[PDB]
Amino acid sequence: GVGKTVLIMELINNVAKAHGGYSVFAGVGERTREGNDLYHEMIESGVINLKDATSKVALVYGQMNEPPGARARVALTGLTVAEYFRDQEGQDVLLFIDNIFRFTQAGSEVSALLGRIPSAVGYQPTLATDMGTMQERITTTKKGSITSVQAIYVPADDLTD
Amino acid sequence: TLKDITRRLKSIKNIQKITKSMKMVAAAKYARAERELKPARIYGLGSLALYEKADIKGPEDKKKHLLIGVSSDRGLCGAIHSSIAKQMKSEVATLTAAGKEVMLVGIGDKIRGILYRTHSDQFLVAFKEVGRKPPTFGDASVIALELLNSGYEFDEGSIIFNKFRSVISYKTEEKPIFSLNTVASADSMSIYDDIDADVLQNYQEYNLANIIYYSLKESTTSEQSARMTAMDNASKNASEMIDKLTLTFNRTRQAVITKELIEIISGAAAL
Ligand SMILES: Nc1ncnc2c1ncn2[C@@H]1O[C@H](COP(=O)(O)OP(=O)(O)O)[C@@H](O)[C@H]1O
Ligand SMILES: [Mg+2]
Repeated sequence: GVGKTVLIMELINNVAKAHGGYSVFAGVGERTREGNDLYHEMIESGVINLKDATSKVALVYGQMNEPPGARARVALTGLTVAEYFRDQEGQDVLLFIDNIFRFTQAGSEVSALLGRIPSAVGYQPTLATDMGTMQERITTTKKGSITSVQAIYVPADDLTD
Repeated sequence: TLKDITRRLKSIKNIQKITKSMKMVAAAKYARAERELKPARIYGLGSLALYEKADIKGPEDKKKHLLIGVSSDRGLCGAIHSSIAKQMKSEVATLTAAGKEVMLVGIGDKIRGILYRTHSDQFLVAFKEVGRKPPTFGDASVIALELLNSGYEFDEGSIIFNKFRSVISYKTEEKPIFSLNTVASADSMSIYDDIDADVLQNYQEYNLANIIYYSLKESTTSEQSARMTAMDNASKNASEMIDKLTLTFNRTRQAVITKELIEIISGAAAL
């Protein structure tokens, strides 16, 4: 309730419209209502063209009513799209990941039954390094760039979670 | 909850720091206050020496009245303003009940604030920015001027202040102020010479100024002391709460560690 998605919407408007580098939006376990509203607001703002494709944003959506594995891998799907647009296209890509804590908590939910002793709070033993293998693919190589705007859910406004 | 207790602890800690600093500065001011009070006390009592040695009984017939109340513009001193308030309002009630109209001056923003919605209809003038700086004679000259330029020539009057007894106790005193008419009528004044309307007028005006000055000095002192002891009490109580909340914080953090450990253990035992 602090304004993360409206902030990422302002950023989408301004940046993704003022950019020529094939942005990508990965919806990691977020509300279907907000995803539909974002889709329909991108369409009418010309960023997505249903006819004579000149669109400049690719959307990936794994939403809340999906199992934990889907919400854990949808960020990697968005990563893979942006990684194509950087590796084999030379472009400077934008990657709006919203929300990444859903990726982490989906990791928690997979570890729950994956047969592994839980770490602190309740997350997996494999949180830091798995989120790290994910977050290290987001970088500027000599081939291209991927600047990533990541909205991150802080449970109970803790910031020490 | 650990974070709730953490926030409340930090709040009470900085509050205790604030009250300790206020106690320190209030004692620092009270030093100079009680330094200046004694010569001013000799002075302001030598002024009243005549109305003592003459036994001016006071007007038993006259109708109107003027009531001055000495306080400051800063609360958080104790029951100072409350004491002046209660005595002033009780006295006004008993004088208006006895058929004697009274109008009231308030030296200090606090007394005007706490008595304005009470007796606004019976109110002459108020003064502010008294209490921050050590009161001087200029204060009294100004207040007396605007007491005289008021045109309200009172039958009689009473100033109410907090007589400084010492560092711990103050007494709400009510000093009398006579008018030209009955100080002239007082047979006791027939022993003094060369007196007529003019010289008694000058003397009464100047004694009004003197008694206001002496009362301000008696009230400035007897407020820094009350503030110092009140801030002492505040810091002590804040540290008591800090200790008890720290006990509860340690209790809660131990319980949190236990609960998370039991979670981890019960999760490991299901495999
Ligand atoms: N321009 C605005 N006017 C009024 N409310 C706004 C505006 N922009 C954002 N908000 C409010 O911001 C709040 C946070 O919305 P959202 O972006 O979904 O939060 P978060 O992403 O942090 O969970 C909402 O209550 C929304 O109404
Ligand atoms: Mg959100």
